[PDB]
Amino acid sequence: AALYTHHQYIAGFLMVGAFAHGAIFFVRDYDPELNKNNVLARMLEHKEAIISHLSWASLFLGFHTLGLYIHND
Amino acid sequence: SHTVKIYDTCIGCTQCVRACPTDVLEMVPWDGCKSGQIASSPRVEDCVGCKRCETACPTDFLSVRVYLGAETTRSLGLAY
Amino acid sequence: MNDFQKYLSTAPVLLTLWMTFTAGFIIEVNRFFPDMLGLYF
Amino acid sequence: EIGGLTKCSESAAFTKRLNASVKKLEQRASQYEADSPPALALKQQVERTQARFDKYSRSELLCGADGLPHLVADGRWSHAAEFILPGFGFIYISGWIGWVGRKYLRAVSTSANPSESEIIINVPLALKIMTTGYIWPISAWQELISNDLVAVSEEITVSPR
Amino acid sequence: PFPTFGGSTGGWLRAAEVEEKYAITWTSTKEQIFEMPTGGAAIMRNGENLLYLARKEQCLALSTQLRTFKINDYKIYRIFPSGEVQYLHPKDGVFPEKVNPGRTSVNSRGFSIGKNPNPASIKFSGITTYES
Amino acid sequence: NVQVFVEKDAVETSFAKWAQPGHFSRTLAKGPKTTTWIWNLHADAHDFDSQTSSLEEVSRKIFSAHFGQLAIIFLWISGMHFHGAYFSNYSAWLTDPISIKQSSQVVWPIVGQEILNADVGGNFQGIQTTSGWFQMWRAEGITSEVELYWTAIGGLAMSAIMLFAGWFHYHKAAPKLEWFQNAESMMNHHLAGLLGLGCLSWSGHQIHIALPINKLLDAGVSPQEIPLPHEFLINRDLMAQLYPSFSKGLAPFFGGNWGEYSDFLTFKGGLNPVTGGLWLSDIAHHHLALSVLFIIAGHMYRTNWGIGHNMKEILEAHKGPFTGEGHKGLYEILTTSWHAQLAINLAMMGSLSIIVAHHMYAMPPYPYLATDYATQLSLFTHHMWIGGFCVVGGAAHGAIFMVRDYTPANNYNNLLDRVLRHRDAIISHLNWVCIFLGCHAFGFYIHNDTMRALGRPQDMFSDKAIQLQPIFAQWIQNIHLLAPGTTAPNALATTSYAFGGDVIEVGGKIAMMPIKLGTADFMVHHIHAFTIHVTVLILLKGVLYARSSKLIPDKANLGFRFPCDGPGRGGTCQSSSWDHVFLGLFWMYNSISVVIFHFSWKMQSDVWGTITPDGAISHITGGNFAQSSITINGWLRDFLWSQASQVIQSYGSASSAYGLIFLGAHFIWAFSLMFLFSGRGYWQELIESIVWAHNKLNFAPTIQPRALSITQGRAVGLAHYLLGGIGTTWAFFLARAISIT
Amino acid sequence: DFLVHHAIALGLHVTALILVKGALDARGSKLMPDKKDFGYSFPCDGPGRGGTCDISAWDAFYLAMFWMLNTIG
Amino acid sequence: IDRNSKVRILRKESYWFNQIGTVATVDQSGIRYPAVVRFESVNYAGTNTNNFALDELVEVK
Ligand code: CLA
Ligand code: CLA
Ligand code: CLA
Ligand code: CLA
Ligand code: CLA
Ligand SMILES: CCCCCCCCCCCCCCCC(=O)OC[C@H](COP(=O)(O)OC[C@@H](O)CO)OC(=O)CCCCCCCCCCCCCCC
Ligand SMILES: CC1=C(C/C=C(\C)CCC[C@H](C)CCC[C@H](C)CCCC(C)C)C(=O)c2ccccc2C1=O
Ligand code: SF4
Ligand code: SF4
Ligand code: SF4
Repeated sequence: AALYTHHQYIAGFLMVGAFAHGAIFFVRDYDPELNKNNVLARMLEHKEAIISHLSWASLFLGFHTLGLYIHND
Repeated sequence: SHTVKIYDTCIGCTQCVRACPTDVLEMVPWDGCKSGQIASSPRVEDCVGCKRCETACPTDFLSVRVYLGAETTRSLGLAY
Repeated sequence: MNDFQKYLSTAPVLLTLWMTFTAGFIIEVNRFFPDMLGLYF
Repeated sequence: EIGGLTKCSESAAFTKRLNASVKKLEQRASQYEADSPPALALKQQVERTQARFDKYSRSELLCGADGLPHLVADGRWSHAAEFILPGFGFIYISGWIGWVGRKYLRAVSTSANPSESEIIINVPLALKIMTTGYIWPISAWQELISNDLVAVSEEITVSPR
Repeated sequence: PFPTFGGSTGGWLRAAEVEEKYAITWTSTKEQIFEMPTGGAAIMRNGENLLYLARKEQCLALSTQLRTFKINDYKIYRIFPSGEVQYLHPKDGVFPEKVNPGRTSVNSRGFSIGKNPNPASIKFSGITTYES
Repeated sequence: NVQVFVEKDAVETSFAKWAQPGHFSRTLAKGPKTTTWIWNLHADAHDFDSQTSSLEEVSRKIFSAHFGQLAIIFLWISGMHFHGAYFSNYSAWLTDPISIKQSSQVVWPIVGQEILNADVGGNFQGIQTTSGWFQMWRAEGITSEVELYWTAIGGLAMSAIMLFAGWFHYHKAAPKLEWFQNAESMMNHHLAGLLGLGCLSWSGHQIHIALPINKLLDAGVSPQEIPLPHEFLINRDLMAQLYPSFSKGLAPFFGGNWGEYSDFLTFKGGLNPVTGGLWLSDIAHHHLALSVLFIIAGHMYRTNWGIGHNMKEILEAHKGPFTGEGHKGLYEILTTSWHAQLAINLAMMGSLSIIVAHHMYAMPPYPYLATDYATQLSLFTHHMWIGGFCVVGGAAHGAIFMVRDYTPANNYNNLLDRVLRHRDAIISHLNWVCIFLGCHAFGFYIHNDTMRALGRPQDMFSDKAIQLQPIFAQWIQNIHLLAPGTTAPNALATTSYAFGGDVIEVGGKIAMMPIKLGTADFMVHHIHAFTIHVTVLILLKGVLYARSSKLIPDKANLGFRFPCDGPGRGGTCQSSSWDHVFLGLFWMYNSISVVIFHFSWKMQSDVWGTITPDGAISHITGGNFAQSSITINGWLRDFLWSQASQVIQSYGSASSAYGLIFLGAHFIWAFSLMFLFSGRGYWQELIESIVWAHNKLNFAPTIQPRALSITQGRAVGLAHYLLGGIGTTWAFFLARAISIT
Repeated sequence: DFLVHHAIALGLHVTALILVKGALDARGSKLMPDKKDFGYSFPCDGPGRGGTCDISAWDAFYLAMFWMLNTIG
Repeated sequence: IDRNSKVRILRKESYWFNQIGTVATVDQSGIRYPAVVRFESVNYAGTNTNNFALDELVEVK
């Protein structure tokens, strides 16, 4: 139990760190002209679609999982 | 001390100057807009960083921008 | 009567009436057709 | 059967659950006189419990080791009454609601005061538009083909990248 | 020329003695009660008034309140422990909200806010994007 | 000259403004452009002084709204009486109050929820209710559901009357401001008329109706054989059979031989052994004496006849060498500011609710209340919560006064001015007191947890170790125990058995017995002192720094309620006095939670329980408070973990609603943390992406979606926090107490 | 196992949503179009424009730490 | 671009970027942002008007 919990919490910290340093890269290191029209720039170009669909998926999962738990309760 | 910059979209409405609690800003002559004046920040040593000036500014995007930086007694608003 | 009807047409009043009606029909459907764990009847 | 399960009409645990629930209800009922309203209410609860257990027995529902019905939602039609048909009903109803809401918002977008029509509903227009929800998929297809469903990117605001 | 004030615990501290102090003077045309920014009410004197404060913001809050009394001659100074004085406000004898010839623009950038350079383009230079 | 000044046909009655949401506000009247408008509309609805600058109009709105509140309260009371009349086992409970569980709510059979109709006894199924209706009705003399039906009908009539009165005094006959500024006459009427005549008439009901009916009911007479209430009025012989001094009549009252009425106006003290409640004759004497006191008090102030006191004169005279002008200016404040009056009155009403909670547990006033442990717990807890909210509201409205109605010119060198002039000293000393109390009181518990964990029980603060005896409280307890014969020589028993004396036993359950105070009680009382001091620190800082501070010298110009003054000066978030109310609310929640937990555990461990005819006492939790409540581990294990058993094991019984509400309250409490921990910048940015998706399909509201304001984010977070935490404690208490009662 | 797995997916999607929105809006948004000039971490942009608490990308990291902890839990 | 003309916004930092506003007036004095544009929706500051240069606007038909 201790080994599983230890490694899963460390994995969570590492994933959060990965995204934090991605954001730091975007602030400090990303140059729009060097990356013009590449995949990295096109992520920025459709960030609204990405974020809205991730929000839809999150809302769907939350609504239905919490609803099923509550119905059972 | 904080940094306060005026961009050339200023319409000389004098609202940031009236909003400032520590008298950082003043109106100066300028031919870039209809009102014939632009905002200026000659006294940034007294800027606390409250951003009331930005709240008062009517342009889109802002024409006055406060960038917070090195803290002093004056910028921290200390009475001690 | 026009003013009172416009008050009844406001968003909260209409939501209250509509949700009460919807809840009522869900309740009545479950009163006459209870315990539907799927469409098996 | 599927997933190493068994039909609830063949599950000993399911029938044990039915007997236990009925027994607790009847033990409660035994404390009152036969004609008391508590007794009649408890016996009606007993009948409803028996009817529910019987309805689940006659259905296609499968049961795990616990004696409770489990749902099969992998797409099989032999269990379509559990997720597929209710899902069809939900999609139809929710598409109706959403389509009529979008239609009303777009209709009042050109009124004298669009914002007022969002907080004070024009009830006649709303009821008229709500009655058109039943053909929402066909209307959606026609709106998609006629280029009225999807806007262009150049016409939608975005933030600096 | 101090206003009529019984004192408070909200006044200046050791900083006024060792770092810097502020003074506001003004002319009132009658004895009138006003709100001390440090808490409590004081009575202005007919004639010249002088008040000491710990912060410039306190002096400007008091001046904003004086404006509601139709008093516009207030002057605000900073005093250092050696006794040197700095005349602070209004700096040129004219309120900053009123445009004045002879003032030069300070800290203007001749473009809209959206034209500042990209951070990745000035790495290790020691500058910020808003200063370049 | 006290006169009635009323303007007639002040406001037209029409539905036009019902169709113009936000009509009351000049800004909100233009209609919405963003969803923020909607929230603002509800936030500013009853903020009358921001809707108009005339004090007379604010007074008129307040008066009519008060009538509306009275109509709502009458509707609520009438509904309770109607549910007692048609959905209760009150008649059956009357015959055997001990074994039948009170129930006045019934649920319909739908989706299986009928399981909530518990087997409460009396050929009746329903929800066990804990608001004390049956005990109150029995104390009043109510013996039939028809009397309850008539009380409910009258409640409906009064609700309609209040509603009409509100409409009439806003739209038809609106009093002038000079009418409202009649503090002297208002005090005279509310003391002599409202309180005095109310007490006198209630004493009349108790003497003539409630007393003989309860004497018969206690004597074992069936409710169906007790004479109807009017027979006691029309048959002086019926009363002479029960209380013989009624055969003398009113001759002793006007003759002055009041001692003759000693048979029904008593000073027994203690509790009635049959019911476990206060003697109704003591209560009647109490209300009669109180009526006299209030009628006297209502002749103090001068109105129209020369005699009487002027409040402004009295206030102006009370000043000393330490306080400058003293109380001068207070009369003007309290006759021109509704917020100042509301601050005082909320503080008083909340403190009174707390007092009510204490006094009602220790001297149970209704029959069969003391042994209805669920009702006792629920009443104590409910009144504690009401009091906490009202004291915090009084603080909030004091802050509002400081921001809006305080004028420097009218407060030169008076008490308010001098308090503002030494706010730094006040707040610094209160801060130090809070640190001292917190460190010592909570460090006792932390020390004990560490000592017990290290296997050093002899080093703990406890009765069996280093002792912290509350000797002052014990001294007071002894004094009160000795009072009945010596310092209150005409009292036959103690005011309350909690101070000492025998065990009062009703139906084999303990009604009240002495509540002994040791080291654990010392520690918990100092925790209470600590939490109250911190709550006072936050709220008093909010009032005293409402207008200005060294950080923000012009706070009053920013208003009562504003999120901040920007990230400058290091950061100024939550500097407004509204934010001080916001933080004080959390601290009040902490304080009241601890108080009600202390009550619950102490009563279960040392008071409530069973008692054999021999004399052996078995308490609900076996007397574990003394050795378990001195560590945090003991609270977590022996109180929360142990007593949560009922709420978490309630599924499949009539208590399952409590388990569900326990879970849902946990959920809402956790949901509040999203609002409390986050900020609106993130949410507005997310909403931008969602608005994009809607625009991508050719539709979007013209009422543009906005994340909640900073202040609304705080308000929502706190509201859900309080609902979640309080509702969790509510479900937990109710399941536990229904099991143990 | 089915219900708990959908709960886990909820946690993963919401944590990702917070982190991805923080990274993708690190450079700017409609509410703060010049966010890149202020750096990865900064308190806010003041109470103007409706209020701007927790607007930086660091604030997205801060919010996502709660969701990571809840998910790993 | 003239008064009453409908324009699409090209300024990226604008709340109304890619959206449509109406040109109320164009100053003819040589100011840096001469065209005043009104919009039907408010920005986050609650304003619905802004000044623009002519290369930040596109006529729409
Ligand atoms: C247990 C507490 C709790 C709950 C339920 C939520 C729920 C949510 N969070 Mg939050 N969050 C929390 C704590 C919580 N959070 C904490 C402590 C933090 C740290 C500050 C955050 C920080 C955070 C961030 C940064 C984000 C979220 C997001 C979300 C949404 C995720 C998608 C989803 O599941 O939609 C399903 C919806 C729910 C589960 C909530 C609805 C609950 C019930 C089912 C609705 C019932 C309505 C009822 C009938 C009406 C009221 C009745 C009466 C009053 C009238 C969801 C609403 C994200 C989001 O917005 O995604 C779209 C997002 O980006 N949260
Ligand atoms: C004091 C407050 C109060 C509360 C909380 C309750 C609560 C209850 N009553 Mg009681 N009751 C009360 C007072 C109260 N009552 C009074 C004063 C009377 C005398 C009239 C009664 C007489 C009474 C009877 C005879 C019965 C109840 C019953 C009930 C239960 C079911 C209620 C229900 O679902 O109806 C149905 C609910 C609705 C139809 C909801 C409609 C909501 C409307 C549409 C929204 C209103 C919003 C706004 C005002 C309108 C705006 C729009 C409008 C202008 C068009 C519930 C526990 C029932 C019961 O206990 O059964 C065993 C029952 O039979 N009550
Ligand atoms: C949200 C507010 C709220 C709610 C819902 C309740 C709910 C309840 N109260 Mg509580 N109460 C409250 C606030 C509230 N209270 C406050 C702020 C106080 C302090 C004054 C009280 C003092 C109080 C007393 C003394 C009693 C209750 C009782 C009750 C219960 C019976 C209701 C009833 O009709 O009794 C009707 C009330 C009585 C029959 C007794 C009233 C006696 C008081 C002294 C009358 C005071 C009236 C006076 C004019 C107020 C002005 C004060 C003055 C200084 C200006 C019910 C649980 C009763 C109870 O627990 O019964 C089992 C009960 O005896 N409450
Ligand atoms: C005598 C009682 C009383 C009265 C007459 C007032 C009156 C007022 N208050 Mg005050 N206040 C009070 C007690 C009172 N308060 C108490 C006890 C507190 C401590 C909580 C406060 C703390 C307070 C603050 C911090 C503020 C006020 C403000 C105001 C003013 C605006 C009211 C408004 O528009 O809200 C409209 C009413 C609502 C929006 C309803 C809110 C609903 C609440 C939040 C939740 C209800 C929960 C519900 C009971 C449970 C539902 C559960 C279910 C969903 C499951 C108004 C003058 C405001 C002001 O600016 O003053 C000038 C203000 O900022 N009050
Ligand atoms: C359990 C969590 C927790 C803890 C420990 C604290 C602690 C404190 N709060 Mg905080 N508070 C909390 C939750 C908590 N709060 C929450 C959730 C909120 C949001 C509502 C607040 C909002 C808030 C406000 C608005 C205020 C406080 C204040 C305080 C301080 C009160 C004065 C005091 O008693 O200091 C004494 C210290 C303690 C009681 C903590 C432990 C003491 C130990 C056990 C004994 C001494 C040990 C000693 C230092 C040796 C240490 C050894 C070490 C070197 C190894 C105290 C530090 C107030 C304050 O600062 O007043 C002066 C204040 O005004 N808090
Ligand atoms: C036990 C209850 C709580 C006790 C708290 C602290 C115990 C310490 C003893 C203090 C009691 C006596 C105070 C001075 C004696 C007193 O009662 O007043 C005596 C004196 C009254 O002066 P005058 O004779 O001028 O008064 C004329 C009056 O008409 C007022 O206008 O007050 C003062 O000298 C200033 C009062 C502030 C003095 C601050 C002392 C520290 C106060 C502690 C905080 C109090 C908490 C209570 C808040 C509700
Ligand atoms: C979650 C959250 C939000 C986002 C929450 C919002 C915008 C509330 C949304 C409320 C809804 C839209 C109103 C109620 C409607 C129902 C939820 C759905 C019904 C939909 C229609 C019928 C209207 C904030 O805006 C915020 C602001 C400041 C601090 C913390 C937070 C915060 O935590
Ligand atoms: S941030 Fe505040 S102090 Fe600085 S210039 Fe702007 S208004 Fe003045
Ligand atoms: S910076 Fe903004 S507020 Fe100041 S003068 Fe220019 S346009 Fe007006
Ligand atoms: S905007 Fe938010 S974070 Fe910034 S100072 Fe105001 S309250 Fe604090």
